Amino acid sequence: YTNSFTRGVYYPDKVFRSHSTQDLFLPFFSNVTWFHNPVLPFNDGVYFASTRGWIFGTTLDSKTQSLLIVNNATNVVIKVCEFQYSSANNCTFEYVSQPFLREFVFKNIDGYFKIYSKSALEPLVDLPIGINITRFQTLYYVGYLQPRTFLLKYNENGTITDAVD
Amino acid sequence: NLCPFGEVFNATRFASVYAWNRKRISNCVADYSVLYNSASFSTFKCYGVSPTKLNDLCFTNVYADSFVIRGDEVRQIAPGQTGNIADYNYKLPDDFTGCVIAWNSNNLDSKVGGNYNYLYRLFRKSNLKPFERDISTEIYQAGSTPCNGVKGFNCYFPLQSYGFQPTYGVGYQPYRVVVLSFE
Amino acid sequence: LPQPPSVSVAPGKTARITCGSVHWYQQKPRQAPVVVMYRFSGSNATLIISAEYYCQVWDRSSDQPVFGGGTKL
Amino acid sequence: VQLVESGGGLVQPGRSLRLSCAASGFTFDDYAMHWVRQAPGKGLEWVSGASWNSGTIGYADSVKGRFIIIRDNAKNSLYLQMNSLRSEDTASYYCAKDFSRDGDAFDIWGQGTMVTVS
Amino acid sequence: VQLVESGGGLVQPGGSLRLSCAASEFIVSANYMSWVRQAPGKGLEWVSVIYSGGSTFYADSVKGRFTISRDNSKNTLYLQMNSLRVEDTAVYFCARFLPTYDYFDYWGQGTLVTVS
Amino acid sequence: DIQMTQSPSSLSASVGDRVTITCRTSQSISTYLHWYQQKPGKAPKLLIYAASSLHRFSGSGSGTHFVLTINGLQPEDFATYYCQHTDTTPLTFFGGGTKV
Repeated sequence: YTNSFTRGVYYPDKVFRSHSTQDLFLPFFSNVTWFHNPVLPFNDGVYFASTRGWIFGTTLDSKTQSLLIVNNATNVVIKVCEFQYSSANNCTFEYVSQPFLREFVFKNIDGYFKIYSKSALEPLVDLPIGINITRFQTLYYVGYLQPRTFLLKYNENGTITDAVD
Repeated sequence: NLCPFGEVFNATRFASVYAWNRKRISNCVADYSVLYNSASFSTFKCYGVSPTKLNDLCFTNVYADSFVIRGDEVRQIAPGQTGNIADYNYKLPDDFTGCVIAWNSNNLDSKVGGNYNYLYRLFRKSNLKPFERDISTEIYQAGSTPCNGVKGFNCYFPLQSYGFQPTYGVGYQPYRVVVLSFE
Repeated sequence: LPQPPSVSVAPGKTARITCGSVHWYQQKPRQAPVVVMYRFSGSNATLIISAEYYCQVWDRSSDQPVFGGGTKL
Repeated sequence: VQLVESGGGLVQPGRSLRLSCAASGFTFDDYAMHWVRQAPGKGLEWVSGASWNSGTIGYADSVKGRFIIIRDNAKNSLYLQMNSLRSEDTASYYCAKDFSRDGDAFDIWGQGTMVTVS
Repeated sequence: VQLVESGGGLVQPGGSLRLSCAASEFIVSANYMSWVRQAPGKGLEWVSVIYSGGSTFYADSVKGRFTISRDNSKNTLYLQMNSLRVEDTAVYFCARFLPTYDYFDYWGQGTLVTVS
Repeated sequence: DIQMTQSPSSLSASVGDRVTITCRTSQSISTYLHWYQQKPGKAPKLLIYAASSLHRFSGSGSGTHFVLTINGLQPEDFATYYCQHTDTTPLTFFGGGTKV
C-alpha cells in the first residue's frame, strides 16, 4: 500500500545541544509504503514504523557480511556474521544490551550504522559495523531518506519540537 | 573494556608452529604498555610502528598469531627472512606492520622423555604465501618412484617433532612466540 | 580408573554406583555418551538414582582425562 | 548445537586416515575440543584434544607419535590425522567439547564415525 | 640413486666455471641439495644448500661468488662458480641433505675443479 | 660459530680391536652430530645420524662429547671419519677428520 505522513525527524547525527542542517532526512508529506516481508532496498536510509528484528546486507549470503538484529523479551543482540540462517561464520562484532507506536530510522554512513528510535527521534545507538548495506528485510511502514536541507526548532532543553522543509 | 591479551600471552598451551593459531582482536582498547613493560619477554622488536607509539594508533583489527618454536629459530620470525620456519611454517610479508615477541618457555613446555605436542613442517614444494598456513599432511614424495601414501625411503612425513627436553641448552629450548599484526 | 563391573535395580528403587571433581557420564545403547553431573546427584562419589555409566576425573598430574569405564545400570 | 564427523571408513592396516569434526552451534574458538574413541565391547577412551585458540593437550597413552590432532578455528573444524593404524584402533571416534577453554569435562558429543582397520 | 656431477676443469683465477649434478632417481625440485668441497689434503667444507622451496644459503667464504640453482625439466643441479681463486681448487660433491636430523644422506662422486 | 674437535687422529692399525673416536664440540648440540666415513678416493658414507642410530659401528653421546666406536675393526675400514652439525642459521660444520 501507500501512505503519507509528517514525521521522520531525528537529531541531525550530531549530539550538540542548542538550526539548519543539510543531512539525510525524510520528506514530510512523502510516499511511504504500508506493508502487511519482502526484501526491500536500503537506498541511503530507511524509516521504519509499526504498531521483532531486522536483517541488513548486500547479498544476504556467505559471500558478504550481513547485519542481524534480534529483540528478545529481555535483551537485544546485534551480530554481523556471514549468514546463510543455515550458517554463520567469520564475524567481528557482537552487541548485547536491553531490547529496543514504535518507529526507527537506520542509516549506514562512514562505516557506522546509526539508529534512532521512539516526533524528535532520539539517538538509540550507533555501531562500528563497517560493511556495505544495500537491501534489507524485516524479521509495517517503510520510507526512504533523502539528502535535503532542514530547519529545526530546539526548545530550550534540546528536544527538537518543530521542523521545516 | 580491554583487549584479551591476558588470555593470549598467559595461556597454558600454544599451538605448534606449522598449525599456528590466529586470534582476531577487535572492539576493545588494547593496552600494549603491560606487554612493553615486562621483564620476561626476551624478544620484542618491530617495524613501522614504534614501541612507544603503540598506545597512539588505532587499527581496524589486530591479530595475535601464537605458536612455539625452537629458541634458535626465532630469528626467522622477521619480515623477509628465510629458513625452515619462514619458508614452510610461518611466513611474514615484507611490508609487515605489527610485531613479534618471544619468551623462553622451558619449564612450561619441555618435559622429560620428549614433548611431542609440538611439530613443524619439514618439506614443501613451494614457499608459503605470507600469513598463510597449510595443513596438508600427505606423505611427501621426495623421489621419482611412487609410494602411494606409505611412509618409507624417499617418502618422508612432512612433520617433525621438536622433542623438547629440559636438559637442552637455551638454543634448543622452546620459545613461545606471539606475532601481533595491525591494519 | 575403576568402577564396579555392572549393577542392576528394580524400578523406583535406589541405585548406587561407585567411581573408584568426578564428572560422571551416561551413554544409551549405541549413542554418544551424554553428561549427567559435573533424581541423579553426586555426593563425594556416586550418581544416586531414585545404561552405561562412566566417570571423567581429569588427572592434573598427567593433565589428560582418565575416564574409568564405569558400569551398566 | 551440533557436531558432525566424517572420514571414517574401512582402512587397511598401516595406512593413513584423517577424521573431521565441524561445529556450528557456538563460538568455536572459546571451548576446547577432543577426540574420544570407544572400542566395541569396551568403554570410553581418550585419544587427543586441542584447546581454545591453542594447541594439543593430547596423544593420551598409545597414540603418542602416531595420531596428530589439528584444530582449525578458521573453519570451525577439528582434524585427527590418524597415522600408522593398528588393530586396536578399530573404534568409533566421537568428537567432543568441554566446558573449559583448555581442559575439563566434556558436554556435547558428535555421533562419531566407525573407523575400521581390517 | 646415482647422483653424478660433472663439469670440472682448469680455469684461470677470477674466471667462471659451471658445475652440474645430474640426479638419477631423485628429483632435485623436491629434495634438499648441497655442494660440499674437499680441498686437496684437507677435510670436507660446506659450500651451499638449496631448500625444497628454492631458498638458498652459502658459506661465508663463498657468499657473493657462487650461486646454486636447479632445473626441474632435466633434473639437474647447478653451481655457478664465479670469481674463482687459488683456494677454491678442490673436489665438489653434490650431496642430498635431509631436513630431519640434518645429515647428508647420499653423496655425489667428485669433480676436481682446479685453478691454475 | 660452532668449533669441533676430533681426537685422536690417525689411530693405530690394530685389526680386531675396539676402536674409539671422540668429537668434542665447543657448544651443546643435543643429538645433531652425524658420522661420515670417507674412504680415500670416494665420497663419505654416513655411518651414523643423530649420533646414535646407524644407517658394527656404535655411536653415542650428547651435548658436548660424542663417541664413534668400532667394536670390531676390519681391514676394510682404514678410512677417514668426520663429524657434522648444522646450525639453525644454516651452516654445516665438519670436524677435522681422523684416520685409522
